[PDB]
Amino acid sequence: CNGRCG
Amino acid sequence: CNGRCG
Amino acid sequence: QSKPWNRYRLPTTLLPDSYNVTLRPYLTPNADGLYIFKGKSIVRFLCQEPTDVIIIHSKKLNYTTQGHMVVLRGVGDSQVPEIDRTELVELTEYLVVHLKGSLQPGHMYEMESEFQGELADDLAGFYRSEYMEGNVKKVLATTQMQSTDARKSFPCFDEPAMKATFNITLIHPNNLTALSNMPPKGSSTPLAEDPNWSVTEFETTPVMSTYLLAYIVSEFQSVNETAQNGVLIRIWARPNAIAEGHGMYALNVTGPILNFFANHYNTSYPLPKSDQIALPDFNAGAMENWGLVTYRENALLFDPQSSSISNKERVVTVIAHELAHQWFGNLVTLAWWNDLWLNEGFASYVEYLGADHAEPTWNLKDLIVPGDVYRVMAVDALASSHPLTTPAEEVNTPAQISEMFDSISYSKGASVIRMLSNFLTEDLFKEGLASYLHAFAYQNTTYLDLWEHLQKAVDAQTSIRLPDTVRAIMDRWTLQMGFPVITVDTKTGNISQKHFLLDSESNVTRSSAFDYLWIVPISSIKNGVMQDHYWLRDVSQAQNDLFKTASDDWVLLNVNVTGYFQVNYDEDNWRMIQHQLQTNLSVIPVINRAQVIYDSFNLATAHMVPVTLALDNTLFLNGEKEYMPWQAALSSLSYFSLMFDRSEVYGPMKKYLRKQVEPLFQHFETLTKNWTERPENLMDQYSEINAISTACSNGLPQCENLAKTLFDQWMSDPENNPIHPNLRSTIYCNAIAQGGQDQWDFAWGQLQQAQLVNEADKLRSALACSNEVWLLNRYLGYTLNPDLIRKQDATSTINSIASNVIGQPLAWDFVQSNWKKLFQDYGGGSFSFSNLIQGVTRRFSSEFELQQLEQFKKNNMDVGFGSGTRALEQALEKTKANIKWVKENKEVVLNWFIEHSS
Amino acid sequence: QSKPWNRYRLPTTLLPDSYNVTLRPYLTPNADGLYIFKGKSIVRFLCQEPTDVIIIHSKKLNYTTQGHMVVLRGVGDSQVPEIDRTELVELTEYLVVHLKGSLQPGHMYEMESEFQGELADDLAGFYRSEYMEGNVKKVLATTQMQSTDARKSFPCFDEPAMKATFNITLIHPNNLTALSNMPPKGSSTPLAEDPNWSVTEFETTPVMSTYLLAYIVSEFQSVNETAQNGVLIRIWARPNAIAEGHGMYALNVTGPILNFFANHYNTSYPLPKSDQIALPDFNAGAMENWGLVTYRENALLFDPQSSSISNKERVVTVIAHELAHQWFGNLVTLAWWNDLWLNEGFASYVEYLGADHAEPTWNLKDLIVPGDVYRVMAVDALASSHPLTTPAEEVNTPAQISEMFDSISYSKGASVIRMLSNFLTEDLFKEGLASYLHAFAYQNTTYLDLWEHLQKAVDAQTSIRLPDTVRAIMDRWTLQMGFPVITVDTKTGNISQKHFLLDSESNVTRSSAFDYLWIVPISSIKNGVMQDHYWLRDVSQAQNDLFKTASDDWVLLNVNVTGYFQVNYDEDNWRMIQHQLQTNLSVIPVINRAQVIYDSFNLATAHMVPVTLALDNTLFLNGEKEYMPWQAALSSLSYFSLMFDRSEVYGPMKKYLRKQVEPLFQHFETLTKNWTERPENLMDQYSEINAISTACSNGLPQCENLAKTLFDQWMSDPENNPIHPNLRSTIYCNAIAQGGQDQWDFAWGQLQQAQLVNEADKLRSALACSNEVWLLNRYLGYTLNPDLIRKQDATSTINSIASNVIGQPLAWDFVQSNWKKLFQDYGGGSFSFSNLIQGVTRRFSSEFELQQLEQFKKNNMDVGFGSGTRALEQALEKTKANIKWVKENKEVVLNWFIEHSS
Ligand SMILES: *[C@@H]1O[C@H](CO)[C@@H](O[C@@H]2O[C@H](CO)[C@@H](O)[C@H](O)[C@H]2NC(C)=O)[C@H](O)[C@H]1NC(C)=O
Ligand SMILES: *[C@@H]1O[C@H](CO)[C@@H](O[C@@H]2O[C@H](CO)[C@@H](O)[C@H](O)[C@H]2NC(C)=O)[C@H](O)[C@H]1NC(C)=O
Ligand SMILES: *[C@@H]1O[C@H](CO)[C@@H](O[C@@H]2O[C@H](CO)[C@@H](O)[C@H](O)[C@H]2NC(C)=O)[C@H](O)[C@H]1NC(C)=O
Ligand SMILES: *[C@@H]1O[C@H](CO)[C@@H](O[C@@H]2O[C@H](CO)[C@@H](O)[C@H](O)[C@H]2NC(C)=O)[C@H](O)[C@H]1NC(C)=O
Ligand SMILES: *[C@@H]1O[C@H](CO)[C@@H](O[C@@H]2O[C@H](CO)[C@@H](O)[C@H](O)[C@H]2NC(C)=O)[C@H](O)[C@H]1NC(C)=O
Ligand SMILES: *[C@@H]1O[C@H](CO)[C@@H](O[C@@H]2O[C@H](CO)[C@@H](O)[C@H](O)[C@H]2NC(C)=O)[C@H](O)[C@H]1NC(C)=O
Ligand SMILES: *[C@@H]1O[C@H](CO)[C@@H](O[C@@H]2O[C@H](CO)[C@@H](O)[C@H](O)[C@H]2NC(C)=O)[C@H](O)[C@H]1NC(C)=O
Ligand SMILES: *[C@@H]1O[C@H](CO)[C@@H](O[C@@H]2O[C@H](CO)[C@@H](O)[C@H](O)[C@H]2NC(C)=O)[C@H](O)[C@H]1NC(C)=O
Ligand SMILES: [Zn+2]
Ligand SMILES: [Zn+2]
Repeated sequence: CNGRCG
Repeated sequence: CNGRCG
Repeated sequence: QSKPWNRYRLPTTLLPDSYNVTLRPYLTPNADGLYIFKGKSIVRFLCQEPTDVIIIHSKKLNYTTQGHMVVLRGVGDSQVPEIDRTELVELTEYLVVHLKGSLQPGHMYEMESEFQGELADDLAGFYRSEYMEGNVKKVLATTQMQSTDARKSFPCFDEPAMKATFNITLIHPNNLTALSNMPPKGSSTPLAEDPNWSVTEFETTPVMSTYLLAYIVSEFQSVNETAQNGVLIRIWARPNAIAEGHGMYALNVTGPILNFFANHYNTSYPLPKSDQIALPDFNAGAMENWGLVTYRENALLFDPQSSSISNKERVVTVIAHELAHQWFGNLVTLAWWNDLWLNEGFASYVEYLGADHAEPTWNLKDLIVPGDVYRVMAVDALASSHPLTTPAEEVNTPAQISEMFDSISYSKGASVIRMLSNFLTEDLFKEGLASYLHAFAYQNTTYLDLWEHLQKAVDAQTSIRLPDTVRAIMDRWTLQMGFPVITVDTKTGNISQKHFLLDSESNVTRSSAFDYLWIVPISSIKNGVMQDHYWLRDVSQAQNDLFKTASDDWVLLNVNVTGYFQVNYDEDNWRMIQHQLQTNLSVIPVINRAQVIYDSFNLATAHMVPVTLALDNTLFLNGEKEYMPWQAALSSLSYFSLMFDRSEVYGPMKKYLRKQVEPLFQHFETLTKNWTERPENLMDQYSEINAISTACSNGLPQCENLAKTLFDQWMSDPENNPIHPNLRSTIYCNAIAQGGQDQWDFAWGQLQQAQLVNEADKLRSALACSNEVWLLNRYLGYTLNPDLIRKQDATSTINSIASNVIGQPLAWDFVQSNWKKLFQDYGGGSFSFSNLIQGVTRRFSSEFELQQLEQFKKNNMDVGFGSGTRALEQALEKTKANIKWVKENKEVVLNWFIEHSS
Repeated sequence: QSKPWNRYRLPTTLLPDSYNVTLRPYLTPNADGLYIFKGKSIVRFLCQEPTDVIIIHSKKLNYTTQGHMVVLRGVGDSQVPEIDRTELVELTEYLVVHLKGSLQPGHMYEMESEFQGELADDLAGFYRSEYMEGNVKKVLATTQMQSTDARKSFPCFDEPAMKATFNITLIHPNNLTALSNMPPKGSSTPLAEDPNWSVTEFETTPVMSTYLLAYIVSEFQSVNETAQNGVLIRIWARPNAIAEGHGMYALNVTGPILNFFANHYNTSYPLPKSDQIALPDFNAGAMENWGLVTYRENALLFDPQSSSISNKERVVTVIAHELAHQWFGNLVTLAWWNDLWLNEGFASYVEYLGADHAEPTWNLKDLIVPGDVYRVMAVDALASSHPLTTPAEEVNTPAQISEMFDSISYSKGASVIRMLSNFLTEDLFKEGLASYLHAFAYQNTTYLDLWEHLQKAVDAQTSIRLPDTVRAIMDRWTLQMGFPVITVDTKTGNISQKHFLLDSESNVTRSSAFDYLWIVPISSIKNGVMQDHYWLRDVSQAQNDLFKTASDDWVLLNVNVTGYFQVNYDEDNWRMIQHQLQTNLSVIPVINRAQVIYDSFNLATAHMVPVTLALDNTLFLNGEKEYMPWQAALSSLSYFSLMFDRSEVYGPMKKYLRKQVEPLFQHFETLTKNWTERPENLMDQYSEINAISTACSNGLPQCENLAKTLFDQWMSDPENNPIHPNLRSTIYCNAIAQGGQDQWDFAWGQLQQAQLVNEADKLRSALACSNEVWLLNRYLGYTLNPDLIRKQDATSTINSIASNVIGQPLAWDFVQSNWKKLFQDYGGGSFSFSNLIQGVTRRFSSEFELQQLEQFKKNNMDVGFGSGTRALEQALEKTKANIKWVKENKEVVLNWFIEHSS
């Protein structure tokens, strides 16, 4: 993931 | 008196 | 059974005949910086009733008399009792001479004393004033006796009815000039014990009151004129002020004003000369000392080059006011301070008449309406007001006496006297006025004496008929507070009166002997034609066909607002007046064009008309060229701007005002030949000032253009200010707002070198118009620096910054943050926290801002709030009233401006 | 002894071989508005060790399987034990199948289930997304498995090392398109039970991780290309987006990026096709699902007409990043989440290389320095930082896994990998990279495996020599947090290292096995000539003649900031670099011109140089034309503006920045042919954007002129926007600031009809630039209205208003006042009180403002502060640090700007 990831 | 009087 | 020296009023057992008084100020302090004056006096008095005690006033005087504090002698071959002891009673400000036997009725006595007091910088009694002449600090000695300070300069029977003649002598440095009420008897002579001093003796005064004495030692110089009757007229000021020509306007108007009053009063000017003197920083404004009137400099002096026209208006009116008293107040003196309103109210009315004589093209008389009538109506339409009259026995202490000098006494005094002259007619009023002055010359009176003399003139003619006696009519206007709203239903001609209060939820608890009913003189105009005069009797309701209209007819009451009341109509008659104003405004006198605005906004406040009806009354202004109606709108709307200038209401409000003012701006643009020459008379100059101020502050591009061009032009040639003084406050402010640190720093440099107070004031005010946060905060940081901002200008400057919508939170934060400049500003100056608090909190109109103010107050625990302690309670209650008003009015007002801004 | 189903890690006793999965989203909700999906799966797994329990992940799935929750079969002729019971254990997210006997090693089993879950709008697992096509609300079904959400769509061994093949089938409405990792096997066929539905089967995936699966049902359309090798490339989006051409840039760059990576990795793209899809509002940004990469729309789509160049840069870099993973991360997968930094850090570095290939004139590789290096150094120079590596046994729960995805992992990951490639050389790095991918294809690794493969390449050549093993070197950069400042005394050539912290009073309590010493690769340039490379060993101090200078000689370390460290020098060598920059700046690489600025302001913060030395390093900018050094100055000075823009420091600060930027403004004015044509490459366009922004915001009259002219021109012809997208944010903002309600209302109308998010964002931001208090308050009033301002834009808009120096107190008052929009904004959306608090309190730097913030916090008693609870504690501590910094720096900084603004 890229950006706001979890 | 005229203005600020007492 | 109380001892007479513990009573505030003097006994009537002894009355003064004449005084010798010699005063010697020491203008060089001693080693510890104490300045003193020394004096010697002899009072001659007559015994009316036997008494073994002499009670005379004395305040802050140390006695150095040989023996007891006085020496007592009999006049002629009268024996005198021995003195038992002398004592000073501080509370009641007496020197008390207890005798070993009684004085005898019909006998005269002389009482001699020697004394000294501080020549303090306290503006009271004989006091010092310090000012700069270049490198040098100058110190002069001068007086302010009004009300109860003659006794601070020498022992005297210091009540206004206890009149006497006075022989004044001044001992002073030989290179200074000595002045008093009367001319000097001749050349000064050397003081034999030290010829560095000289002695100046003055001619004996007429019989006069102690509160009107004056004497002054200074380096001042004069410009002069000898009137045709031989009266010498002089204007005195600092040598440099005189040499700059600043005394000339005062000199110009003084002769004509004195001539007008001699004629108006049918009585010759009662003295051989007239001196008027400009004192630096005289905090009282002006004082009518008989033959030697004192003024704050900036009130008497006038610099044509840098002064505005309103500035000029102030000079001539202040002079007319003081000169008025040289007969009314000084020749005939009210017996006691409870009747102060008659003396000050009369002068406050006739100042306009004297000034009009000196400047007959200016139409000055009209200015009493916005200046005094509507001004005082704002405070007289409160439950907390008070009647003009006060029972004499309730006015005893110096503090109680000082409370007589308020807005009600001066401005309502003027308003009701003007009303009285009008319903009498001036000619008839002047006849009773003359009769009164002639009967009571050099004596004392009460207001009832004037009414009696006016009644005599009424009774001696057949033309003017009244519904009751002068006294019964005036009693309604003097014994109860407030004034009525007169309400007309033009469908029926029914007319009603009731006590007008701005706050419709107010409880009035002061009772009236008349149940708040008045006897009311009512002029009226119907379709632009004067109707017969009408009197409303002491009834709630009446009917007359004068006030009944046909559907296409309009009627309007209180021509020129000569009557002390406001008027409401049914909505139909309002709409008709509106149509008239829109279609041919000239049919309605200019003062009534203003009245319609003034009255309707007050009526809206009191919930007697909708706020939109008041607003509707401004719609005609797009075609209005004259000063007063525009002034009415601007005064009535400043609160709207205060409440709404941070809200969505402001866009449409400014848009509406731009639309209304543009045609006026355009008019002056052409009339003034592209702003190169001012309109001719005063009212039109005032209209132009307001038009420019209104245009610029509401964002009219053409006004902004003018301001930037003029300020740019000034900055490129600093020694040649291209901006006429009338326009400076706007042009400076708007150009600073539009610009940045270049304009700001330039204006700051101009401020720092300004030599003239008025120009410095405009710069200080204009510097607060910047729209840069950082410049406003930097400016705030300067306010507490005496090297940059005089302490006496500190709070005023902060308030100017607060007035800026952007400066509002900066000032408020600054004030809260620096509040602990109270533990450095109550005992070392006053500051005026009161005015500061009011100014910075003036805008508050939300529950949120109310909560903040409460939380600020919670620095209670210590520090308190000194002289504005409750100027803080007032702020809480005012904010609540603002919250409530904004809540009831926001929607309606928003939509009205939107609806009317095109 | 703990039961395995209460442990967060799966047993190793069973390993999956392959899965069949059929999913059926129901895009029409039931009566109560519940959306569901149904599914059926079969997992085939192998027994490695005997066990009588099967533990597999399952989250938020309801089972409708006949019998127990699963059916269990033997593969081939394997017997299977009977099921005892099945249970779900929510905490550890398991489905647990208890057996009556043991599975046998070497045997394979098939486990079948039928299930359903909510197709929630929660962006997790198989979920729904709603968007508008005109009048109509559309709903699609899509996936986000990363990290632990595959188990929310079907039961699976949901750990990244437990790889398997997947045969996916989608059952969907027959007029929609179904996509997954692999191509469809053929045409869709009707669902026999209801032919309104169709069935799309996909080819078997390669062996892969569950977190990389994807499947999507929508109305989307594509633009496509077939690469030369037969790989089908498609960009998918909303039909209207495709028809407007918004997919074209993505399509343009995708082929070149895939080609670059196949070559870079020495490995063919491992799939038959590449799909990339633009999803409306996909909150995660982008996700690298293997063969079907998902993006937020505005990140993949590009509108040339209205998009800025920075916008274009984002598209190509985000694509390069995701495509990078199609080998690194997806073909070779890190065994566990504790090594996430290697996967994300690697992609975060090589995104610049892939993008550079697609846009070779843009010099994109340089952007990692301001974008990642200095960005992450800000948080890695804190005591509260953490090492890149984390022991695997400390990362167990889904929350612990989520914490791996932070700035350190991505940006420090990128920075240290870039460093490693550089000191290896790219050629050598690529050789070990290839060796690693080839050895571990379709398997799992740890970071030690990459180091071993890089070591193999080092050991196979003789040119590049290291002071230790790759692992020992990288251990210094991965096992301990932070980075060193390298300090050089050029008089002696002495060089030192120590752990760099911004706060010099910080106590570091995290221990390091290396005592915060690193092994550091140090490039250097002397008088503009490259010197031999140097390694600082694990010593505090060393000496080398490389770093020893002659009095007229200068030296500069870390060329192009390839090393993860900052550099300080003695003052003499600083002054020499300064002279060079002033006299011929071109001698120093552009990235190092920026470094000198970046580093010195950080060193000043940490008290290692005076703040005036950092400021001195900006003096050269008047002759600087390139983007990066100006960006360094602007980033390093935004705090100065934040702290000082309300103070007396601001005038001289703005004056200084005007002086510095004017020659650049002038340069572009000529270069751009009076602003009619943009510079050619990216860096120069970026320089122009910054120059205009800087000129306008600091009050350069020529910039203000340009902004007013352009906005005036736009207002007179609204459909033909004359302002290039690169310049809009400045031009809009400055023109609105200069104007009034005409510009504001016009921009508001433009905002209300904007169709494109990016244009709407610029307008929203620019509307906050008004200098009218009333417009800012009216705007604030709009922020809470979903009809005017989307809730998701509310806090951001308030923050824009707060950014305005005039809007600061308005926003702060608004926030305090409306704080009780928390009892309407935690359970109905997030809002982000955290970001709001930070934004509105960012300026606070006085004891007075600190007291206010404390008093606000005292609405504690109830209401609290939800998700920004401590975003409030942080605000208190930040304000204290601000108070302290302003106190130590105010005087010095004031005098420096005064001194240097002419
Ligand atoms: C009037 O007399 C009083 C008292 O004799 C003087 O005030 C005193 O001055 C002395 C010496 O300067 C100080 O110790 C005290 O502060 C004062 N004493 C009292 C009792 O107040 C005062 O200065 C005299 N005034 C004049 C004008 O001569
Ligand atoms: C005092 O009165 C004189 C005489 O009326 C005014 O003198 C005129 O001043 C104006 C303005 O500079 C000149 O246009 C005239 O030449 C003057 N007239 C005469 C007869 O000298 C003078 O302006 C008055 N002073 C003030 C301050 O109003
Ligand atoms: C006071 O007013 C009286 C009364 O009006 C003035 O005396 C009149 O003066 C005019 C002037 O020529 C004469 O024609 C009248 O016959 C006078 N009337 C009487 C009764 O004498 C008088 O001039 C005024 N006095 C002052 C000092 O102003
Ligand atoms: C206060 O004023 C009254 C006048 O209103 C003075 O009384 C008059 O005195 C004169 C001349 O001295 C007598 O001829 C009158 O008969 C008096 N008129 C009266 C008593 O009504 C009174 O003397 C003044 N009071 C003082 C203290 O001077
Ligand atoms: C999964 O099963 C649960 C429980 O059977 C369902 O949730 C229940 O729904 C009923 C009726 O809508 C409500 O009374 C309750 O709020 C829920 N019960 C419990 C125990 O939570 C749920 O909707 C099912 N999900 C799917 C996708 O079918
Ligand atoms: C995708 O690539 C094409 C082909 O290189 C670019 O096409 C050019 O577009 C520009 C700008 O309108 C025109 O000057 C050219 O005529 C086009 N060239 C060709 C060969 O058609 C296109 O701009 C790219 N799309 C984007 C968004 O960058
Ligand atoms: C993987 O890299 C290898 C090794 O460099 C490449 O093979 C070389 O390719 C060139 C191209 O002509 C030949 O000249 C060399 O002789 C090759 N070397 C060997 C050992 O075969 C190979 O092309 C790369 N493969 C991929 C898929 O990128
Ligand atoms: C995780 O990855 C490792 C490789 O790093 C896998 O182990 C290898 O398996 C292959 C082929 O299946 C064998 O030929 C090698 O001998 C193994 N290498 C080893 C053990 O180091 C391992 O199977 C993967 N784990 C899972 C659960 O698939
Ligand atoms: Zn990634
Ligand atoms: Zn007066």
